[PDB]
Amino acid sequence: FYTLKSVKWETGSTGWWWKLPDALNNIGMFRSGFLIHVQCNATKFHQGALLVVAIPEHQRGAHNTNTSPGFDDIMKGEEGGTFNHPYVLDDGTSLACATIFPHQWINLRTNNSATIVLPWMNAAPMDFPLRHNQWTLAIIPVVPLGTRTTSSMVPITVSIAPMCCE
Amino acid sequence: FYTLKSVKWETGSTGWWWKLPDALNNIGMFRSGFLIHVQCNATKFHQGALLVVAIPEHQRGAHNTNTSPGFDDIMKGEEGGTFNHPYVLDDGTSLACATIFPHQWINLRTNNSATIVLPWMNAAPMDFPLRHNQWTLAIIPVVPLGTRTTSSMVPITVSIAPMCCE
Amino acid sequence: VSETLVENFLSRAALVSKRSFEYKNFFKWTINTRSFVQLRRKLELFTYLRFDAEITILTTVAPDLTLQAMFVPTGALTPEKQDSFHWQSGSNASVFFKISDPPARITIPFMCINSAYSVFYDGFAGFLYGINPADTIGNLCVRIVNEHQPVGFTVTVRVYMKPKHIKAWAPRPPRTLPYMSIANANY
Amino acid sequence: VSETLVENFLSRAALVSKRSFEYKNFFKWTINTRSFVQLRRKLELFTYLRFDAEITILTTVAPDLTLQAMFVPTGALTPEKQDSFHWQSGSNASVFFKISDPPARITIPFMCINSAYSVFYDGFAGFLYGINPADTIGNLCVRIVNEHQPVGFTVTVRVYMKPKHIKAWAPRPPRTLPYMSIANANY
Amino acid sequence: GNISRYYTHWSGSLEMTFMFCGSFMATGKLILCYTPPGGSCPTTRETAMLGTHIVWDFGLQSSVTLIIPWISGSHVGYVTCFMQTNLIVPSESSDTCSLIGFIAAKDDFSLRLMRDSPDIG
Repeated sequence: FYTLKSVKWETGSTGWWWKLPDALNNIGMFRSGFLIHVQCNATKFHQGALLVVAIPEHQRGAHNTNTSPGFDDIMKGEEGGTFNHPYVLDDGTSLACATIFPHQWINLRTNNSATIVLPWMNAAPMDFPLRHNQWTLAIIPVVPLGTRTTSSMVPITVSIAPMCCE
Repeated sequence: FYTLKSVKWETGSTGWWWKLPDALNNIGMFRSGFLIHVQCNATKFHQGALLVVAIPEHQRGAHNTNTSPGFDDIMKGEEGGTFNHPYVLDDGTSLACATIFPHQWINLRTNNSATIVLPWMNAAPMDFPLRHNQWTLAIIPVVPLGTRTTSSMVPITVSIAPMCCE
Repeated sequence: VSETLVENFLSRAALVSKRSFEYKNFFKWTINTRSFVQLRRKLELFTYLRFDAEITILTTVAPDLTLQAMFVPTGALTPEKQDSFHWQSGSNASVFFKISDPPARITIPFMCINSAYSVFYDGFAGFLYGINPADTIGNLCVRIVNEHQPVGFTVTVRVYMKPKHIKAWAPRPPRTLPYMSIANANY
Repeated sequence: VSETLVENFLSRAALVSKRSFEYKNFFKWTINTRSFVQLRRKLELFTYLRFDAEITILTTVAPDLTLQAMFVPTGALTPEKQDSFHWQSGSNASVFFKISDPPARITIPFMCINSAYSVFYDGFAGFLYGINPADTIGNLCVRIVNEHQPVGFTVTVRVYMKPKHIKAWAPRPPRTLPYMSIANANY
Repeated sequence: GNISRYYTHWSGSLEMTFMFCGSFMATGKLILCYTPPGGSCPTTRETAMLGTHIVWDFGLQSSVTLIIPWISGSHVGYVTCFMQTNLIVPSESSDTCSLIGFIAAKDDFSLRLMRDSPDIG
């Protein structure tokens, strides 16, 4: 039941994506059922919404060129990248139709918790975990926050727990 | 189930009265059981009280003269007048004894809703709705509001629904 | 509603390839289905799917010429010259058809080693991004079988594909920006 | 009497269109059935009816030429140049047939959105008198698929229609004065 | 939308879901007037209470479900909103709030005739 480094969400922030098999690879490891718990915290005075989604086989695309992305841009690992363009999900698929994937809404007025159980989803019964990014956990702030003053931290923390890894 | 124009309640405000048969006359119409829902909204930081009352056969009186009021001062219609003197209810009857009529208390600390069902109350079985004001819905702010800053809007909205009009 | 099933939604039987040759001499087309953007976008909606090909080769010339169309799966060698000894090998599906006859038809069964084709592959091969080595099917090489008549020929070949027996998995949102290349999904 | 049923009364299979083209290059004919006054008067007798088409295209030339005949329903785009990319679309019925073979045959099912075709429409569209927007069926565009041989061609196309599976409603008196146009029923 | 560009005949009931995203404290009312295609879209509030409308109050409820009666596509209807009362927020929260609209067809939604799409080039 591992936890990652907490990220800071402000007005200028624009999204986060982890690759699930890889981002969890560099912590004490070498059929996997992923469980993901995402919880931010704010007071009653803050406001804003998010969108926690877990996209399978999410293949990115480089912006406005013909070069495929490299080893370092894809597998950043355990830090999690940032969307250059969240509105098109870095591949041209619209965010407005992105609710087809398993997703939950963190709306800071109602709740501040989300939990998604991710099953094993691959054509082959085996998988090379060093050469394959199975899921992509992505959170996207739709409605940015705001107080009377400048923006706050409102830290977000992702907790991942697999089952039966090998 | 019609709604009226929302009014703004401030410190300097001093009361409101509608004539029920008339104020609802000018909307798509020409045994009536009235139902009245009154709901204002404020945060936890505001404070103050109201008094929603429904006075039957409320006959007004002109201030400090001998002239009876006219057609335009009585039947204002769908806007609702304002009390010139709420403490004497514009006829000399005291506000302190005004709880004999059907009434509810909107106290912004406890609740912000009131609902009064008004039955058919006339000596004759028929009535001329163009020449007779049956009830008079009156709200009176007893304790005016107050914050650290100047006064707020705290809008009040009256919703009226008859049953079996003809 | 019988109309909107996925087995009926992807059975359009559209064109994929059309490249002529004048009398190098033989036509070799890879079987990747990402040829036309009309059919490619309809396959963007699903993650994993499984089907068979049903190739139809239509041939018109601008004359009693005989054509050979050979299918070569992955791993086997592909010919480079028209009279090479790979054309004489019998360990691969070949069809011999004329021009005057009705056009040829051959179906290609599901030949991935996994349970389904992976349309999207977030991973690397060896060490390439977005290339699954078990995804590709092969290629069909079409040559002519005649001594060439020294006159004006223009042989134009059209290839059609009807994917049938469809099964689909994990629907995905469609693509709104136009494509940059056919190797990946840039914008 | 098996002779005088309405399913047998309107199954004549007459000609509707015959327009050649010399080697603009492709033939586009609207599917309105008000082509010949012989068939048009037999449809004046009924108010509402319902059927299917069974198109047959007969082709003679004055040579191993291949012809494509594409059917386009209403709402979809129609091509304007012979080599346009609308011909490559697979979301519409196309048939590829030679000249030497027996002629092609294809049937078109009932495609109005109402329960029957309205032959007579006393009403307006938008804002036209006598035009029902759910009445029209589409059009078939016939092109050739060859590089043109620089010799004297004369390709003449004939189209036949057998309306079968007829159902009729509300018989009407026949027309005695001759027609003025094909848009309406002037005299 | 992106599915029903492929087909050309459609019929079925639609459902719209709105969602508020302001702070905990803020309240205020809204009305959502639906207008059939046979009537004009009301640009004044006093004519807008004649049509089918619902009084929505963020505060008591954070979301709302609006059912559209179905009509087939043959050859137009409006869902409009009106600010009922002025928004009141506390001194600490920001003033600007937000709304988000969702859409989903019901189970009587049907498609008939398949064609190519004009959406992509």
